[PDB]
Formats: sequence, C-alpha cells, structure tokens
Amino acid sequence: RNLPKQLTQATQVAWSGPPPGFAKCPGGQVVILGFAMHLNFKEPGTDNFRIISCPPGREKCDGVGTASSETDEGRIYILCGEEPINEIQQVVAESPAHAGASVLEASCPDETVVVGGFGISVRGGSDGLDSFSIESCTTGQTICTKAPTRGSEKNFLWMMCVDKQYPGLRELVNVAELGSHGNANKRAVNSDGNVDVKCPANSSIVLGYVMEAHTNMQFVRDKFLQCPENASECKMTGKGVDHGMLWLFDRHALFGWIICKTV
Ligand SMILES: [Cl-]
Ligand SMILES: [Mg+2]
Ligand SMILES: [Mg+2]
Repeated sequence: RNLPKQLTQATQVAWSGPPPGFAKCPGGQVVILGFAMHLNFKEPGTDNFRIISCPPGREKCDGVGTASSETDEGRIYILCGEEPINEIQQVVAESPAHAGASVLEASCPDETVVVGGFGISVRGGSDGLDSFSIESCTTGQTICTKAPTRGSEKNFLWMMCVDKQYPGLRELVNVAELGSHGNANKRAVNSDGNVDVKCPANSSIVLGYVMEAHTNMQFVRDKFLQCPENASECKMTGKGVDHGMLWLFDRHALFGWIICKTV
C-alpha cells in the first residue's frame, strides 16, 4: 500500500518493567513489528544485554531474560495495527561476550532491504554506560552493522527489512542519537541533560522512541517514551536520579531512534 503512511498510522506502545515482561497492543490490534530488550547497567559482564524481535500478528510482545536482581529491566517497543504487514521481516543479532574490535553485522533476508533499525554497544559494570553508543541502520541497504566504541564489550542490533519494491520505502530515513551521557546529576530536577532526535529537513516522524539508560534502570521506567507522529523531532530530559553508593555516581545516557518520512 504505502509504507510511510501505514507505519505512521499504526499505534506505538513503549513499556518498561521487570523482565521478561510484555507489552500489549490496544484491543483489536496486533503486532506489526517491535523489539524487546533486557538491560542491566549495574551488574558485571554483558550477558544481561539482549534484544529480540516482537513477532507479528500477536496481541502482545513478550520480553526476554530474567529478573535476577532489581537492576534487571525490560524495555519493550511495539507498533500495532489491524493486521501485520506480511512483507516485513525482522532481524536481530548480537556479539559474543568480550566482542573486542569485532564489528557486528546482520543482513536482510533474500530480496529484502532495510526499512530501519539501530545497533547499541555496551559494557557491563556500574560504570559500563561510559561505553554506550547507538547507531542507526540505513534504509535501502541489505545490511546493518554496529562497531565498538569507547571500550564497549558487546554489540547488539534490531532491524526491519521489507520486499525491495514496497511502495513508499524510499520516503523513509532513520536517525539515532546519543544525547547527554556520563554521570547522573540528581541536582537537575527532571532536567539532567537531554536527547533531541531530529528529523532531517522536510521530513517528519513516523515512529520512534527515546530512553534514559541508567545504572539503575528500575528508577527511570518513565523515561522510555514513543516519539510523536509528524513532529520534526523527539525530545526527552534526564530524570536526575543518582543512587550511587557513597561517592560513586550512577551513570546515564539519554538516547533515541526515529524513522522520519518526507512531507
Ligand atoms: Cl564515579
Ligand atoms: Mg536511512
Ligand atoms: Mg549525535
């Protein structure tokens, strides 16, 4: 039909809670696409970072991983509509633990090309967000990659692919952004830095999200929001929370990802 209009019209849902969790579509709707994350930015190692797709045609998306500590959190994002877009196929990939200088690479299934997506690089431990980064996948390619940055130890990505001739695909563009990041600042009441994910000129938002990553994800559940359709940008401030022990500062990173379409 028309991919930008269809994706814009579909309903976005962004859910935070203990993992695995689930996010539900509004009554009468089913998943078109989405992802579920397990994240923990305090515990050591990288096993607590995971992304999976939300399979289409289900009334909800179930998450992944376990609630082993209070710092384990789920973040689930879905786009819901009356029915699936069968031409869409989702792909996730992740690196092994201790990924080193390894670039993560995932390809679309045969005869499909990227609609959009993003990749994240992370490191565990209470200071691991110092190594956080996000990159977008690029519409019209057959591949998406994520390279390590600033001492990261794991890469993961999620993307959506579609049959290469699908109407309107050309009108789409992906933007990911890392906003303010570093030590959290409890002195900044709901103003602890920001992320501002901007559409390129003459485009407006189809869908997307903004999130605050935080050493204690369980204290920033409200800082995970869908991005407003047809706006020129998507903005979020940091909560300003810091539960670091004694002199330690919790870390945070404000980030997001959008797809925009031509107006
Ligand atoms: Cl510190
Ligand atoms: Mg693009
Ligand atoms: Mg930037």
